[PDB]
Amino acid sequence: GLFGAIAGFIEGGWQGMVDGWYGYHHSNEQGSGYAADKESTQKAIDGVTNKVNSIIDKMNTQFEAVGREFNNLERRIENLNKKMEDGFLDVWTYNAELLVLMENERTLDFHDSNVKNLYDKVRLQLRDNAKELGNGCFEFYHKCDNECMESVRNGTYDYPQYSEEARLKREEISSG
Amino acid sequence: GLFGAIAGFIEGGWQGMVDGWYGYHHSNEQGSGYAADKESTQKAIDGVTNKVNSIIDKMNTQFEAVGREFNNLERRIENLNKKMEDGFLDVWTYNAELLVLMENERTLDFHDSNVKNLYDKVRLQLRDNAKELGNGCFEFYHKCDNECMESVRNGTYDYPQYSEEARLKREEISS
Amino acid sequence: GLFGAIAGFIEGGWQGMVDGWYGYHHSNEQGSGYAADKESTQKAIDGVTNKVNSIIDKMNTQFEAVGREFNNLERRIENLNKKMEDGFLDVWTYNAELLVLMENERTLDFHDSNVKNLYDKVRLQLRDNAKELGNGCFEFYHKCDNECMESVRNGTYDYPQYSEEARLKREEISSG
Amino acid sequence: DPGDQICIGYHANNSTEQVDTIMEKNVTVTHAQDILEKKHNGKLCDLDGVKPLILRDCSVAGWLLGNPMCDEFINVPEWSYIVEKANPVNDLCYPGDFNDYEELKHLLSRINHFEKIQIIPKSSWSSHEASLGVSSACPYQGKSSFFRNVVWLIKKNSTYPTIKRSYNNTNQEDLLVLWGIHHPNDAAEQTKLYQNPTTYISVGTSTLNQRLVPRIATRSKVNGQSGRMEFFWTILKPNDAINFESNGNFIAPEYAYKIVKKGDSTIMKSELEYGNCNTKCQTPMGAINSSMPFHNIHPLTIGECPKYVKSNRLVLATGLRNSP
Amino acid sequence: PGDQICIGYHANNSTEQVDTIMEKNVTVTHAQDILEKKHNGKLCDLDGVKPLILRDCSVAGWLLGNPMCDEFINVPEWSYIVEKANPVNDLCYPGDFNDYEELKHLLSRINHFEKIQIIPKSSWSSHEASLGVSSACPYQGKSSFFRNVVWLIKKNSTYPTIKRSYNNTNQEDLLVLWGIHHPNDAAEQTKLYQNPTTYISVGTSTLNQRLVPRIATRSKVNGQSGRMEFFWTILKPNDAINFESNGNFIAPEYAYKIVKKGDSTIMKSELEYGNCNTKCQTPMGAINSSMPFHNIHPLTIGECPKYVKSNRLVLATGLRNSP
Amino acid sequence: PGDQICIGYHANNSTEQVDTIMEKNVTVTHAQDILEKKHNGKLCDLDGVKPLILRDCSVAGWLLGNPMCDEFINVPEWSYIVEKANPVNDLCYPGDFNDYEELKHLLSRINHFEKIQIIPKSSWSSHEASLGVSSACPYQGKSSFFRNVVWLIKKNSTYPTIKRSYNNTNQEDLLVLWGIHHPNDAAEQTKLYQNPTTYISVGTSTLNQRLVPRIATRSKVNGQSGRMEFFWTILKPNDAINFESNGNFIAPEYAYKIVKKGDSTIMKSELEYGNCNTKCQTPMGAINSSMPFHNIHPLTIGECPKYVKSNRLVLATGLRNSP
Ligand SMILES: *[C@@H]1O[C@H](CO)[C@@H](O[C@@H]2O[C@H](CO)[C@@H](O)[C@H](O)[C@H]2NC(C)=O)[C@H](O)[C@H]1NC(C)=O
Ligand SMILES: *[C@@H]1O[C@H](CO)[C@@H](O[C@@H]2O[C@H](CO)[C@@H](O)[C@H](O)[C@H]2NC(C)=O)[C@H](O)[C@H]1NC(C)=O
Ligand SMILES: *[C@@H]1O[C@H](CO)[C@@H](O[C@@H]2O[C@H](CO)[C@@H](O)[C@H](O)[C@H]2NC(C)=O)[C@H](O)[C@H]1NC(C)=O
Ligand SMILES: *[C@@H]1O[C@H](CO)[C@@H](O)[C@H](O)[C@H]1NC(C)=O
Ligand SMILES: *[C@@H]1O[C@H](CO)[C@@H](O)[C@H](O)[C@H]1NC(C)=O
Ligand SMILES: *[C@@H]1O[C@H](CO)[C@@H](O)[C@H](O)[C@H]1NC(C)=O
Repeated sequence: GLFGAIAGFIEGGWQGMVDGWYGYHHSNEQGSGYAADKESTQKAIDGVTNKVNSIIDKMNTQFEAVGREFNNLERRIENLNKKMEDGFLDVWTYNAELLVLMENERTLDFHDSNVKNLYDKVRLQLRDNAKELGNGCFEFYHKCDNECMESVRNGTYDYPQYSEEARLKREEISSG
Repeated sequence: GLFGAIAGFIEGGWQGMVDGWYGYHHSNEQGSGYAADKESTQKAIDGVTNKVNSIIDKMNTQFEAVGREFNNLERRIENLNKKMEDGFLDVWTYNAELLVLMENERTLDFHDSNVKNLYDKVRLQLRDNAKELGNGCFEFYHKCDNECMESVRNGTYDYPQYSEEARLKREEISS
Repeated sequence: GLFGAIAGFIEGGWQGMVDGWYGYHHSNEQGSGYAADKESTQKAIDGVTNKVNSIIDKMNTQFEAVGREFNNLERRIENLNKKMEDGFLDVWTYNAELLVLMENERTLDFHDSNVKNLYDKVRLQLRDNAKELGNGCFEFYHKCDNECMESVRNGTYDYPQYSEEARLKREEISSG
Repeated sequence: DPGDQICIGYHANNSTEQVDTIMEKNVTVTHAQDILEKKHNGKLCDLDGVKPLILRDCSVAGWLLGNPMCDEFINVPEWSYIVEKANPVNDLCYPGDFNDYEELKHLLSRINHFEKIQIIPKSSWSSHEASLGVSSACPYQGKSSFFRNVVWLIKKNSTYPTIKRSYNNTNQEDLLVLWGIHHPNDAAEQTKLYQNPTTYISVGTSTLNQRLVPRIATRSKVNGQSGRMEFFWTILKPNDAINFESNGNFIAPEYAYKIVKKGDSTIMKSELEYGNCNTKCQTPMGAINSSMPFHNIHPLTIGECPKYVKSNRLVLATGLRNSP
Repeated sequence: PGDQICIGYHANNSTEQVDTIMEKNVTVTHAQDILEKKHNGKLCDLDGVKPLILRDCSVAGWLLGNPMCDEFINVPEWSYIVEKANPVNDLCYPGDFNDYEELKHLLSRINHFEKIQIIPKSSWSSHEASLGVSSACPYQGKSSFFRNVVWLIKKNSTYPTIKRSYNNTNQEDLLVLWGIHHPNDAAEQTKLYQNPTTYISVGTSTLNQRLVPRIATRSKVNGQSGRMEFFWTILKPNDAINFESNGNFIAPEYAYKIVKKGDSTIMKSELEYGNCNTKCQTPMGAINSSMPFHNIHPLTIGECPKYVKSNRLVLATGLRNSP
Repeated sequence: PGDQICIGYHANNSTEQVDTIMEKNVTVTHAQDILEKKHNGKLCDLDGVKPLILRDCSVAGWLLGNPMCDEFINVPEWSYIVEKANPVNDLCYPGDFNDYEELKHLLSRINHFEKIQIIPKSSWSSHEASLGVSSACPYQGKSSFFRNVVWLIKKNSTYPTIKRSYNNTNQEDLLVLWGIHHPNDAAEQTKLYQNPTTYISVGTSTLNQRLVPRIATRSKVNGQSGRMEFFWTILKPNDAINFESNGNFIAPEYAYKIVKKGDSTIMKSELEYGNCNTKCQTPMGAINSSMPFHNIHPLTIGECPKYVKSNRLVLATGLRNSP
């Protein structure tokens, strides 16, 4: 994908996460589990719903064919009528098909972007208090209980609260 | 936004920056202040202007309605004429409205991308000589005066010139 | 570009890389050289080919003008015919030109995204075993022979094999 | 020791729904929305409770002129749309032409109900023979007959006096008036039927100023007849009158049609007939009951319908690329 | 605490909104409206050239010379023609105008006529040329008739066979108009033209016409059960038109030389002159705008923006504005 | 200094440029032109089938057999027809061709005629069949006439009533042509046809025609004040056409059996045969291309690219090429 998250540095999706499009999997001393990110999921839902409705509403004023009849000495205007109606039908079929193709591409890339942005949100919260594993996961340099995990998920992680413990752990690792 | 910068990890815009779309806010011993990024702002201006002109010019040869009249025994061709003209009007109204929607989305995402690219420009200039604060700001590990700030802004920051001071500061912090 | 790689933090392209759109340049004790990344280049080739074919096929059902003639007392329908055919020709010319413009922009940004994604693939393989120089290059903290370089290029770089050597080098540099 | 971990990920399921993009076809996604209706019931139904007028083996001309094989439609109730076959066998039983026929059908597309009214009684022709104008080309129950809404007048006692008749539209609705002219086979037939050799039919309203003259020619037999009937029509407005004058070949009106309800109708071409159903959207191939915004059944529809496209498939991606 | 540099973006107090596919009413720092929605509600000159505003007269009433249309006996060059939806001054004597819509279409490509007398009204020495008036065509309370044609009547109980020719010696095309009278009964036919069985033959290099009067009883329109049926042709340079008739002839007197051709139109509007000038005119009013689109009316003339049915068209130029 | 690996992208010396919404003339490493802009400027055979190039003859001059159109007395199967804008050999004797454009439309779906004699010129025993010639239709300096119809003249001061029939016993549709002569005056009517009051009646299963000559004085065209008015019909298999006339009859001799129907067209072009072959033809020349688009001419026939009014259509395939 354009944003390198879905099927990128995050190789695959989670069948275990059913209540959302994007989210987290945490693992600490108290256990492990999935938790869908409500805010990004709802923003994506709103975006996709508005997209579908906008496509449908932009096809509100498409050409509607009308039956007209002509006699045997009106072949020129009968052919003109046929070509006019067929032409408009082809134009609007092209519009529908092309819009669906283009917006499908944009929708897939939109999900990719949302995943990447959620990952970067967590990354910029944690900074050097955690290590980037390269697969979508962060390995904390400090103990991160369920309340810590929730502070990460809702965007209220307190870096200075754990910075000293993380520094001690980082120095221990770097010193071998 | 698609690129996560505008209204993303950079929470809000700056009312104090008036002379450009994107730029920097610096703070050192000599004071603090705003400075618009000349190059990226001019690039965005050129892009948006070309976009508007391209849309308008692509609407240069659109359908122009013509008045035609028919008598009471020409109702079929009168209806054909009306449907033809209305059809082309609907086609071009759709073209205009849809192009405006799609390119507005692309324009907002374009600004987002420009902000993100400027941020990454600064980030990849500074590397480990500064610490990423996570809100769009970098905290230098070395003293960075107004000329240093300008070297960052114009893309001529000299990493090896300050790398040793930054390394000492990082070692002091790690201890 | 939208993704900041092409003509961004990677200032320019490589005339020396001829067998691919994207790739690597390595330099170690055994020498230096270019190597095109087959996977990303082939993926981009497939994408661009499908795009060209999709555009052409979406212009498969465009309006075809037909010659019709009218006498001197059929000027109204003659004008209707002319305006209808010109209208459809203008509609399809607009469709072609606009689609070409939009998809050209998307193609350039697609190449940009592919370059950035390849860079991030290498970056997330290496992690702190190499130093990010900021110009598209990584400087290893450990010795990386041709087998190591090829493991980086094919996506099988084994971080734990070099992690201790890299840590020793990083500690030596940070300590002075 | 390995520290605690938090991972960022995305949804996956066992969906096999696929979508297309410009650069990639058949992309499996976790969620998608089909927006193209492709199914119909294959029946002609009532339109919001209003039954259509299904002409079966009769054409619009056979109905309006009263082809004696079209007695099923002598008095039809209000309709929602009209259904006509591609080539109805009961048309102009006596061969000929219907002037401005397609313009009349176009007018019909905006009419929902006629009320037939007698404007000139068949029994009011005291100086002409009014009950001999029948032909084997228009059989009814084995007998020679003729279009029921017009009267083929014939000379009486070797004389055809000049007809001067008027009808004033004292109704409040527009009136569809039909009449005709007989083009005979030769001058001998002209004398035999109408006595007078040089004839005309003048017709006048506030807007119509017509004078028809018979065209004698040698023609191929159609339905056994070499003569021709050519029919003409007009819309007589309220308080306007129509005046006929003729010294021969006059196919006079008897019944006209009051336009009692105007509305959105259409003449649908279909070989189907009544399906004893109700629908909100009707096509010549069948009715549509759908919430889809698009359909590909048939471009000519009537009612509250989705938008027609020629596509065989239209699927919007809503979810993300599904991991196998 | 070390020195800091921050990356940020512009924000202001703009309330301009744009729409996208995924989000409506997005506030942006800068936007550009591209839809013109205003007009002056007047009919103006088009780049200094005044339109022909027919007021209560139709095109037929003008060209035939309906005596209630004397305002247009000699019109100067025009930029476009304005006709009401239902002009009251049309065919004062009821009837039909043959190929009328084709003639109006031709008029849409003409900017100026020069009236020329092709057959002097005083040149009818064997027929009565000043008795063809009707109460259906009043002028100041007097019975009158279309001014550009002559309703010829028998003279001393005789209507000799008319044979008249006009050769177009001008360098421009000539619009020639004539007509035929369809009377009520044979008595009126005899009273007006003496001859009971009449015709009008008209010939050019391309026209080969023979009209026959239709004597019949019709509903009264403007008090008349008779009808006038009018015909026209374009007589090309060096071609001649020949008329022959023994009755019911509505003869030409004045024809119209086509002296200037160009891109024009017949605009349907109830408005009248507004004493203004513009570069773009619509039936509802003139447009003075630099915007590329407008939604006033699809039928325009001049240097105009492109018409769309949109109620709003705003392009985003700035960024999403932070509250 | 440690070992290094760098990520980069292709560059070359390509100068190919593409356009985008935000930037024009973007140099790319690879691009694909999709617009064909060249043609050979010739009219060629269409997949081995030679077109019918009428040169100085019109469709009417061909079908009626204008004696200046003997090149087309018997044409083989064609792929498309080429007619000039204003062919000089049209109706040599002036007049009209009824429903001419509807006939040309029918011709657009026909690829081959077989001429058939339906009424032998030598079968006119009671009329003069070899005197109907005019100086308006010269052939080799002598007065002549359309070859596929016969201008019948009275014989020994008599014109007996013609009653002739042709039954289409073929399996194909038959294009049948006939006409009527509108003379200049009654003296000419008597001179040519004796009978003063004449008619032509024509009947098939669908056709019910009765023509009456219009005698009038008209402008001379090709030296003639009279006119010829031509009519046509499609006679279906097993149907018959019946003619009856006591004067002014321009009788059929040859009709056209429709032996092959298919996709054809009447192309307007001043060019003539170029002794070439092609897969795609335009009025300006042939196209030999694999491009999906072309901008040569909208009216094409064959396996052609799609026409657009564009002057340039280049798709980007490679990346932005660094200078
Ligand atoms: C038909 O009859 C009605 C009355 O039964 C006539 O009504 C008149 O209509 C004219 C307009 O055409 C009016 O000027 C009169 O004032 C009406 N009079 C009345 C008493 O209603 C009507 O004229 C008749 N139609 C025709 C064609 O003569
Ligand atoms: C109308 O009058 C003009 C003369 O002004 C006629 O033009 C002549 O036409 C003949 C051809 O028949 C030429 O040989 C002459 O040279 C023309 N004369 C001039 C002065 O150019 C024209 O024929 C007349 N039209 C009709 C229908 O009789
Ligand atoms: C033209 O001639 C053919 C052949 O003689 C006629 O075809 C016959 O038509 C009748 C019915 O009308 C059939 O019973 C015969 O079997 C047909 N014969 C053949 C050989 O097909 C045809 O009727 C004639 N057309 C006209 C108008 O008289
Ligand atoms: C996509 O899948 C369908 C079957 O669901 C198949 O018919 C079609 O050929 C496929 N298209 C491509 C491009 O593989
Ligand atoms: C692009 O280049 C062409 C020459 O190939 C030039 O004519 C044109 O003006 C250029 N367009 C722009 C926008 O500079
Ligand atoms: C024209 O087409 C023929 C057959 O496809 C081919 O041999 C020839 O090379 C083509 N001409 C050109 C100029 O490509």
